[PDB]
Amino acid sequence: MKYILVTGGVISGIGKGIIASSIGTILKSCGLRVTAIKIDPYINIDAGTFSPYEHGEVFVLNDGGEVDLDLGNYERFLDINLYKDNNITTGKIYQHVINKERRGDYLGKTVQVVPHITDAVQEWVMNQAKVPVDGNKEEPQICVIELGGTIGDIEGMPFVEAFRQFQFKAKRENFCNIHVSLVPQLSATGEQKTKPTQNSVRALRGLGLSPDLIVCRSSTPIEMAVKEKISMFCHVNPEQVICIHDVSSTYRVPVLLEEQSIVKYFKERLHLPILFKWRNMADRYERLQKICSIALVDCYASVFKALEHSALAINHKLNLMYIDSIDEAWQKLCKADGILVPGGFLGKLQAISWARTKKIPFLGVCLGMQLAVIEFARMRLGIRRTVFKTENSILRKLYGDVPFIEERHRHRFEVNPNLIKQFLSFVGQDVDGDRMEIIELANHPYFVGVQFHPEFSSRPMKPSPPYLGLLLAATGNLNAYLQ
Amino acid sequence: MKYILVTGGVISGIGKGIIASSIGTILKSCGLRVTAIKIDPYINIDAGTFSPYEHGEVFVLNDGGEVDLDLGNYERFLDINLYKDNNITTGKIYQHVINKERRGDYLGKTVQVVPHITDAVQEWVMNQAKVPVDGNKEEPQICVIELGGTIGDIEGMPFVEAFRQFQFKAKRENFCNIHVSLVPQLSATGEQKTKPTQNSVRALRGLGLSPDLIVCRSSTPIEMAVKEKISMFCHVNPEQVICIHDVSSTYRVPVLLEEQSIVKYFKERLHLPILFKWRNMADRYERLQKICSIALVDCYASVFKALEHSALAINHKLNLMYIDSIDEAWQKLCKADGILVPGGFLGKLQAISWARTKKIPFLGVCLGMQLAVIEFARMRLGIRRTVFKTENSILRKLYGDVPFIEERHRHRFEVNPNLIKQFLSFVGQDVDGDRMEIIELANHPYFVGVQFHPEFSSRPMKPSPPYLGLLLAATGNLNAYLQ
Amino acid sequence: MKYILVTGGVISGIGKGIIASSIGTILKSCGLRVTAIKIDPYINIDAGTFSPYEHGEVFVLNDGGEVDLDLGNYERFLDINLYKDNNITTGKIYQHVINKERRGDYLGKTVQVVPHITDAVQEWVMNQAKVPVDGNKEEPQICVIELGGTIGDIEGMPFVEAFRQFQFKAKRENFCNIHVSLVPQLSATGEQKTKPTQNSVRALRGLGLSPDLIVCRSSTPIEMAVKEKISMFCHVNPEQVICIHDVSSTYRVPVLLEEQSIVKYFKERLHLPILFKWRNMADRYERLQKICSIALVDCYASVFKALEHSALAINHKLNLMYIDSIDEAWQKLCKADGILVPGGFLGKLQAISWARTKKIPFLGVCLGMQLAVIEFARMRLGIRRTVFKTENSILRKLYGDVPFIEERHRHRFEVNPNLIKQFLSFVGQDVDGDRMEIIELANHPYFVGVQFHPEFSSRPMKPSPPYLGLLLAATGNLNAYLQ
Amino acid sequence: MKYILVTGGVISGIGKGIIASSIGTILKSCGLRVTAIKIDPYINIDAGTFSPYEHGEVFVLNDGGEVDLDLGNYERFLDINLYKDNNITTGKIYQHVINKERRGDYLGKTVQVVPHITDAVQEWVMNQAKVPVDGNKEEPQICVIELGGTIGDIEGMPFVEAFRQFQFKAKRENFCNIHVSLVPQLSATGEQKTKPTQNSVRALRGLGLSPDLIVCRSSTPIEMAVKEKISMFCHVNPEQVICIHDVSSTYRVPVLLEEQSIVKYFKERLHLPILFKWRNMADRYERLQKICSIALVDCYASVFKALEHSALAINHKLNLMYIDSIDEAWQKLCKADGILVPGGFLGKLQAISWARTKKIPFLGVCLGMQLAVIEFARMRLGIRRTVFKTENSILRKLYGDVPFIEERHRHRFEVNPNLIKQFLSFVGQDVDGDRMEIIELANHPYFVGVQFHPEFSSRPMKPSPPYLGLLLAATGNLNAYLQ
Ligand SMILES: CCOc1cncc(-c2ccc(C(=O)NC3(c4csc(NS(=O)(=O)C5CC5)n4)CC3)nc2)n1
Ligand SMILES: CCOc1cncc(-c2ccc(C(=O)NC3(c4csc(NS(=O)(=O)C5CC5)n4)CC3)nc2)n1
Ligand SMILES: NC(=O)CC[C@H](N)C(=O)O
Ligand SMILES: NC(=O)CC[C@H](N)C(=O)O
Ligand SMILES: NC(=O)CC[C@H](N)C(=O)O
Ligand SMILES: NC(=O)CC[C@H](N)C(=O)O
Ligand SMILES: [Mg+2]
Ligand SMILES: [Mg+2]
Ligand SMILES: [Mg+2]
Ligand SMILES: [Mg+2]
Repeated sequence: MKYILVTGGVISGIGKGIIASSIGTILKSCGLRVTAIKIDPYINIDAGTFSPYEHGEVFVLNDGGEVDLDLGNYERFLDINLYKDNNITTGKIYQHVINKERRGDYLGKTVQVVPHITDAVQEWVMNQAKVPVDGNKEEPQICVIELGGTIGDIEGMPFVEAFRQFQFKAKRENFCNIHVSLVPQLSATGEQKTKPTQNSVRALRGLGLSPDLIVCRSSTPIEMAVKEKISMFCHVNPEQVICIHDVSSTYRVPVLLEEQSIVKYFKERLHLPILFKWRNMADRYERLQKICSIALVDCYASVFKALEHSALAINHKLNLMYIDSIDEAWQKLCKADGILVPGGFLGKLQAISWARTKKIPFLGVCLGMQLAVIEFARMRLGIRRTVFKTENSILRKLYGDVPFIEERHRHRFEVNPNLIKQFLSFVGQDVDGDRMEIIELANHPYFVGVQFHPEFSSRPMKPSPPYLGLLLAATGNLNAYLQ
Repeated sequence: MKYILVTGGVISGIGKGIIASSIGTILKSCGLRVTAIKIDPYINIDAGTFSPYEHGEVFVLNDGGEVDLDLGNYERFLDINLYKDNNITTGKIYQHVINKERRGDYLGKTVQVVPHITDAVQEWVMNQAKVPVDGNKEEPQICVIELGGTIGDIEGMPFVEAFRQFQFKAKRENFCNIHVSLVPQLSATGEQKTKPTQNSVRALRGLGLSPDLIVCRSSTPIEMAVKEKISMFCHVNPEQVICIHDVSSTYRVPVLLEEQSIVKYFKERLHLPILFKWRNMADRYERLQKICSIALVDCYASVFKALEHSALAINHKLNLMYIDSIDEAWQKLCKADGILVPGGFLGKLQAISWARTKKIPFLGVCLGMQLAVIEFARMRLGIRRTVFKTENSILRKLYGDVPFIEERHRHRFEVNPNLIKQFLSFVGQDVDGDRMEIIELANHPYFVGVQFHPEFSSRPMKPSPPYLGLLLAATGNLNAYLQ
Repeated sequence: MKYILVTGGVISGIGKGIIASSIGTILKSCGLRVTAIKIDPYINIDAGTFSPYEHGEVFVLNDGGEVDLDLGNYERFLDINLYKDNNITTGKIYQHVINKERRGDYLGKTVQVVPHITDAVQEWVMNQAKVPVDGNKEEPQICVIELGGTIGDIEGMPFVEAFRQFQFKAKRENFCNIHVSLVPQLSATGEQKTKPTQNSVRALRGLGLSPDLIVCRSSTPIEMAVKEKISMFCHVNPEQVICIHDVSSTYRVPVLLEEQSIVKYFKERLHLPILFKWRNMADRYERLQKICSIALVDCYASVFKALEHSALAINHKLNLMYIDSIDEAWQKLCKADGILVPGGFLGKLQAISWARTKKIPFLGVCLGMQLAVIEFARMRLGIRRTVFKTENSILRKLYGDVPFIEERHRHRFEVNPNLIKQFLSFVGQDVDGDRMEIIELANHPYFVGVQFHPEFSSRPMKPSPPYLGLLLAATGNLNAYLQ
Repeated sequence: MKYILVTGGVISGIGKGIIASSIGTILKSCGLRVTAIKIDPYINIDAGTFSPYEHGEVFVLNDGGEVDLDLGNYERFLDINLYKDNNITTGKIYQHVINKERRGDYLGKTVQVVPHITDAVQEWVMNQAKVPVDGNKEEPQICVIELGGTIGDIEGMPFVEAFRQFQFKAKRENFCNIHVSLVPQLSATGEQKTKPTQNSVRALRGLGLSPDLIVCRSSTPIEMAVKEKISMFCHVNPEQVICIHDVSSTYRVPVLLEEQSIVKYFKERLHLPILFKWRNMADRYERLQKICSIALVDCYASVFKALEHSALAINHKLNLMYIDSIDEAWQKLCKADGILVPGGFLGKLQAISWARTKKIPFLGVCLGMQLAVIEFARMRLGIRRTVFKTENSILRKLYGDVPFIEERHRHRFEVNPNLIKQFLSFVGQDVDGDRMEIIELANHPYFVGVQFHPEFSSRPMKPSPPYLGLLLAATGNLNAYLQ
């Protein structure tokens, strides 16, 4: 397989996942099947224990893997459905090697980082790259590997040592390395400074990799004097120093990479047999004039992404108003064209009662369904089939008249079957008939609650129907859309 | 507690365990209760899976812990009985942190090397230092920590980062660091070279520790010009550059440290409220003239140590003749004053039949008992009580007429109770009466087989009685000793 | 002496010279005599060969030393007059050691970086610290050492190794180290990132120094979560993590350091026997409402500084309009309340003829005098005495009626004595009577040309009289000031 | 040109100069013209100020360059005559860059290590490689560059950064790097340890070079297990891990490199168009049985080398007896078959009077001529012509009847012309006729004194005639040789 490593310098928040997902959809537009793997140097096995404040939201995969949001970036850009072992962590690898040792698999030899941990990294990366992650059983051609962290962090040292070796245990034709680095710009002078990138490239080069591309992220476009310094002190040609500045949307980030000629570079380097939508969506986004104000009652990234897909599909700008549910909160809730009550693991019941009584559009997700059932009366993890109990339901029209949907669940509580006879219609259930998994309130333009998280299914080309329904309702257009 | 870290430079085989055990028995001679901990940066949990070729023999603790031989050095020097958690490994610590993560104990925070692994190291080192490892319930005063590896190995980086912090999270009065480094000597010139030590001290200093002592190990004593270079370039006073050269025995290594004044240094530095035997045993060893040639039919370190304790106790030099049992082997076996058949997990039966028929003294250990029972006819891990079935047995006289002994076992097979009635006397058994655990053959000066490993119980001050019995028999003196 | 090292991390432009000059005037306000030294790791001996585009302007000292502008920051803040050896460069030190070697002074020993270059650094820093740099012959108490560059640059490695040693070859009471580091703030999130500071502190700690203060420079004030990360990962208490954000003026930067409590820290640490103006000037600067627009026809730093001193002294804001003299340039020159033609080594004659014919206030400096003499008709380095040829001159009134002034020259051409009889009055000359060094044109509110650079004499408390005269004339107030 | 860099690891004394000179004479035997350059990271310009105790003897070049002894190794192996700029030092390069700065040659730009010092290294290495250093005006094909020091020393960092760049600013076909590293062997076990080499290769790889060959120097030949560890952890094939053990003579070191196949490696790598004497001389040296005991009254390396060339040419082993001239010294001087009084800058007169009165063979060099003239009565640097005053002189027969010789001088005193008329024959003089430069005493088998140092002219294939004459006289064979 062809491998593209993406390493970070200076600071992690520079958008490496957006770079990695961008070069993935570029190569996908060039007809190549692209896998992705994320390395997270954290010792946590899965993100199921994380707070959404730490590493952003917990993204859920079809197999029930709970991971950080950058796997959702890979899904949303590439239109792939990842498996849990496309997340590599230090915890997963050290536990593997430890469990191999206790089986005797290392044949009485001393286990140590080089070779055994570095070989575990290589074995994992070789094998999960070969796994069909598009719906085609046809084995992938490229695997993009985001090495999370910044090079120089001690946690990341096993992985760069593995990738150093993986150059030599492959071929140059089959392995390239992107370094994404910050070029800070001083407020006093406008002077863009190269010294972080120079020092970070020196560290990466000290660890036996080298930049095949340097990707400057910067506030303003980098001047030629700054690119000359980088190409000199980082020992890479001008064509190999790429600038991504602040732009309107993530839709524009692939387009900058075309304009900086990465496909010529990867064609030459990786010996490859080689957008429209990305320009169209970027150009749309810059030309949005109508506003939809949704009350949301990186902690809710896929939620926001799904709304913005939906918003762009109806040529509205989203004015997303985040509201802490313990609560100007009610002022925001007055100019709410829709209420979105997302998931979590009580004060949300304010907004649900408001939405119900004032007939303001409502989407409840997970907890929002449970609370809506409770309000009206006053782990199941990964992909499951939810069957519709009628065809007279708004979500069934939105999903295209299909008798069931398959969506990603993450919940440990459910509605009691014995109490549903006290009743708001329960419109979707599990195949067992026990759990109700979708509610719709009929005396309302759009008040639906779903047990599942349809966010994780959202992609720009196909907005999440429960989130689309909300934005259609919030602009009156639902009555048109179903007609 | 007071802590003494011992770090290695250049190469691991320089005797750091002998330095650490030496400064331990020095401080014990000064009346201080000394704990020891060994850090092994290997990812192996326990040494139970190791080949005796890799890391030397597998030493067995009373609690059933299977560890590398350097814990046996701590036991043999200090006369302490260690617990399995006095061995720290990367595997034990990473598995701890991983299992804490899966319990939720890190409260939805991202686990990473600093802090979480470094804190696990500190927590472990604080708590196992406080554990009474002498028979006194009186909590220890000093803990010697051998950091295995060489500083600069990637495996060791979590530990030095932990110890960097442990300086600051303690007091200077409570933490010192020994650096043991090679001073290589060129064959062409006799020139002793300081550059390895300078470079290794620079690495240690780059990792936020510093030498409080530099211990040069060297072939010849270091000249003053060499010590001046080290004290300049390593930024430490002349009194803090100690030389241990090649000497006769490990018995002399504490004595060099007295003569290089470490007790004055530790009194001043560690604010401490402060040998004979070590000189006596060293002086004896240099004056040994009689030879005992034992056929042994670092893989057998505690075995060799136990023989040399026994040999010194009868003022003989041991000419230990190692013989691969698949086999000049029979030439060695002809000048064998005793056969020692140690443990392992078939060709040994040559030497046992030889020993039986020619009346040459025999000690069989573990496998050697099983094979001796088999020859005459032609896991249970850690401390167990073995009871004697008579008082007319040579081992019972050797052990001082006691009705039982408590010795360290490591075996998964045993003699069949149903077949013992076919019978060589079975002299010791388990308390259950099922397993026979000691045999003696009566028509022989000394042919005993034991299931246990009495090596691990050997200390210079009290030689292992089965090994002593062998050397007494091999010199005729057994008939005198029992009389 | 007490020493304060100031090291940089991430990027050089963060204002380390302003930090170093700030802590200097703080300690001066506490009654201490403060020396300053700047280390520039460049191999250039002097700045006399530099372009003003590279390292900013060439600042000129009284002794004829041509240095970078940060020595001018030390003069302007502290009111000291530095000597050329208060600039240390790699070139000056390597040439010293080389010339010592060629004299035989190293006694046939091999010269190498440690010790000989590192000792040369220490010898220089010890001795130039002791030099009275205030007008008091009373030896200094503190020496602030700005280590230019960023720690991690190869050029700077001799100096940090010297300062590592200088800790130990002094006392902790006599040596502290400030680390100034960038905390970058992401545009997408507002998230302030600590990873550069953590990595730069790790480098500094790897080189055997440590931060006694960490000074974050940042766009916004740092949040407490960001300071907690820094105090944890950089192993320094919260009180030792100082935040300097973007503020109105350099006048406010000492005031932030008071408010972050550096005097308590230095009192405790350095065992010291311990502003108004800085607050007053900061508060004035923020309250400026009147504008003076001067046409200037970091390349002209002391010029801009001298104007802003003058502007603040008449409570006007300076709208400094820089104009490339080869040239909207004439649009700027129309709204010029004064023309300033600075020095350099032809198109400037446009602005001088304009200024002369339209009676718009003019200051010509060096080249501007020479060009003004030429227009009307159509090295001498460091402090020299210029004598006035009358008392009926505007500059003599401005300088306080004194018959001569002593100002800093830097010119290789001068007016021909034989041609002055063709004449615009020549008002000041050298003591030799040969060179005319000041001109005034009488038929004009203010058209003066001076050979010297009176910028380098400017300090906030005493604005440069030729620059003050310009701003008084540009606001009509000159007629009042002389009256 | 093709370039071969030779870097050191662990310790400098491992024989890198002998490796570099060996691969030079290998490639010379393959018909290639080989230049050599030595980098000495010392700041000393020339070795003229060195003590012979520090860096060994001061070797003198034809151009009057005074250098360390490793340039003499290049001359003695390759039969080249080096120029002073074939020695590169930090002092020579920093002074070059400094002097360029003061000429304005860097065009007002800031001088710093990268690029300017690194470019100076490259410029020097490119240009002195092209200089004909054989007597052929035909430009060289290979330049061997010994990088002195050990990689990891701060002094050497400019040079490895230069060579990192010089890979890329050349081609792989034109640049290879040898790493010479110590494999220490423990006395206790015979275990050969790879960890120094692994750590030193990691440092070299961190500095952006990599071993193309790893040359282990070792006491015993390295076992295959040790070479497997090195080829794994240093990431180089088995064929690229070469072992040079302790051997009889330097003559055998090329032969080991043939037997380890370096010519196949350099043919493949460097794309080259490709001994006897070295085997013959090695085999002779091992078979020497007759002894010649010379009293010498690395400080005298070329002297010892010249004696051993001479000794091998008459199939005697040299028993060189070094005697401190202030002085068992006279016991050595009794069994002296010849006295050698070398140069230096008084007690030597004991041995000269002894040699004269007892008719024991004498060679006086420089000071030894001056002292011999003084005893009988009781800078001029580099190549000069010395003319013979007769053909009835022993040195003229030894040098092959030639009327003059050209030999390397290094003296500041000479014999007074006015006093020679008081006279021992003065046999050779300068062309000016002023200085007497050779004496011979007639009433003696061999008592000659020379002003020059004929050591520096010695090569195995052509022994230095004054040193040959001594050893012939000391074995009676002079009377045969002249006949
Ligand atoms: C190297 C990165 O450099 C830069 C430079 N400048 C700006 C940004 C930037 C970063 C994040 C965002 C963002 O999150 N925007 C939103 C959105 C809608 S759709 C989607 N992404 S998506 O569904 O995964 C699929 C389409 C790809 N994002 C509205 C929420 N917008 C801009 N990134
Ligand atoms: C750690 C630095 O952090 C920050 C944070 N925020 C802002 C700044 C900042 C940097 C430079 C400037 C500046 O140059 N301002 C001017 C001026 C007038 S007088 C003088 N300096 S001076 O004469 O040497 C003597 C008084 C000290 N400067 C107008 C030209 N103003 C603000 N620096
Ligand atoms: N995913 C969620 O929103 C969780 C909802 C609720 N706490 C449950 O466990 O069902
Ligand atoms: N410790 C040993 O010598 C092992 C003996 C034998 N293999 C057993 O398991 O009993
Ligand atoms: N300092 C300057 O402005 C230089 C002016 C002019 N070039 C001279 O040398 O006199
Ligand atoms: N080269 C030497 O032996 C020096 C001899 C003597 N000191 C001189 O200067 O002539
Ligand atoms: Mg973070
Ligand atoms: Mg080993
Ligand atoms: Mg710069
Ligand atoms: Mg040396």
